[PDB]
Amino acid sequence: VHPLTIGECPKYVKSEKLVLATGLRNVPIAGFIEGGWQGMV
Amino acid sequence: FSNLERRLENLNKKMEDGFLDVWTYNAELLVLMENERTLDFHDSNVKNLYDKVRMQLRDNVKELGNGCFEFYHKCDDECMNSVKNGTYDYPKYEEES
Amino acid sequence: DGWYGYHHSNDQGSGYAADKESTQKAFDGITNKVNSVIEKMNTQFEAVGKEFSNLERRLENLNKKMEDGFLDVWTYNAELLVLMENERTLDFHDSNVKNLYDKVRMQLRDNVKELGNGCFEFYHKCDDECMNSVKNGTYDYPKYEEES
Amino acid sequence: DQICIGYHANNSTEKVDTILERNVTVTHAKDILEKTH
Ligand SMILES: *[C@@H]1O[C@H](CO)[C@@H](O)[C@H](O)[C@H]1NC(C)=O
Ligand SMILES: *[C@@H]1O[C@H](CO)[C@@H](O)[C@H](O)[C@H]1NC(C)=O
Repeated sequence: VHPLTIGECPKYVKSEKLVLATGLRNVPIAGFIEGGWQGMV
Repeated sequence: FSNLERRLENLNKKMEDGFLDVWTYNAELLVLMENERTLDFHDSNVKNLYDKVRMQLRDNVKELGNGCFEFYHKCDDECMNSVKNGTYDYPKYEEES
Repeated sequence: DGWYGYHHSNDQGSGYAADKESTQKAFDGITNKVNSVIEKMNTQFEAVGKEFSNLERRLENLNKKMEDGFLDVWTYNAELLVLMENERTLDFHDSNVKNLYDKVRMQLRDNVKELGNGCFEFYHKCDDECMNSVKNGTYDYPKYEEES
Repeated sequence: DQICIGYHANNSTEKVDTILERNVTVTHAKDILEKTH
């Protein structure tokens, strides 16, 4: 948001996005070699 | 800073810009390196089930080549429960031919 | 022809060919990897040098320390980023050639012998059209069978 | 008769970058950068 911040704050960075994957590659009778079990929730 | 402290103001600015570049660079690579590993982690885990299961089923199934196994001996829901857990009883089942 | 691939021998001849799908994906990966290392570095106009009087020794020392400090940080990071990335590049390549080995083993299934040296031997005669199929994801398992 | 081993997929459009890949769609993701005030 801004580098001149007063308080107990997160580190300021010049990046636009920092996104961690937590999940699987989303690749939507056949097993994983195909990929895509949308029916398994 | 006063107008006669330009070198000190510049020292302060450089110190702050320096730390910002360090933290930005580290944030960018930590995210990319961690994401590379997260996706490999997940691929490894699904493959590990495939072999965990293949190794208990041994010779009583066909590998179909598409991430599945076909049983030679009839396998019902109680068998399914066993295979889906670490309890498949190899000795009770056999190949037909 | 490429980084990963096939070698074959059959009634019609022998030779080498790259697995273009596998090589191109690995290639693009390495290219993106190199670019991540280089493109994420921030380049700005800088002059670096400062002048101090003889009555500003603590300020000159503060400036020197700040500059030496950042240099040690960037040098250390450069050294480990290169070593960590090289460890992964080499594991990446080993993984990719093994992945072809199993990608192929799983389509050939029971119609081949595993020879234990990174090759397969066919029970049924397999010609250049078969070779093309195996070298792609199109091997037709049902059309071939074990002799004994 | 048949048992398969596989994995989850959904309708998510969250994307991440990795060292080797760019714009990889994932089933779940977490944004760790605060953008608003
Ligand atoms: C995606 O799937 C979830 C869970 O079934 C559903 O609630 C949501 O409406 C779907 N569509 C979109 C655009 O999120
Ligand atoms: C990733 O997606 C963004 C947003 O659409 C786009 O600007 C960028 O060029 C894409 N990068 C690649 C490598 O596809």
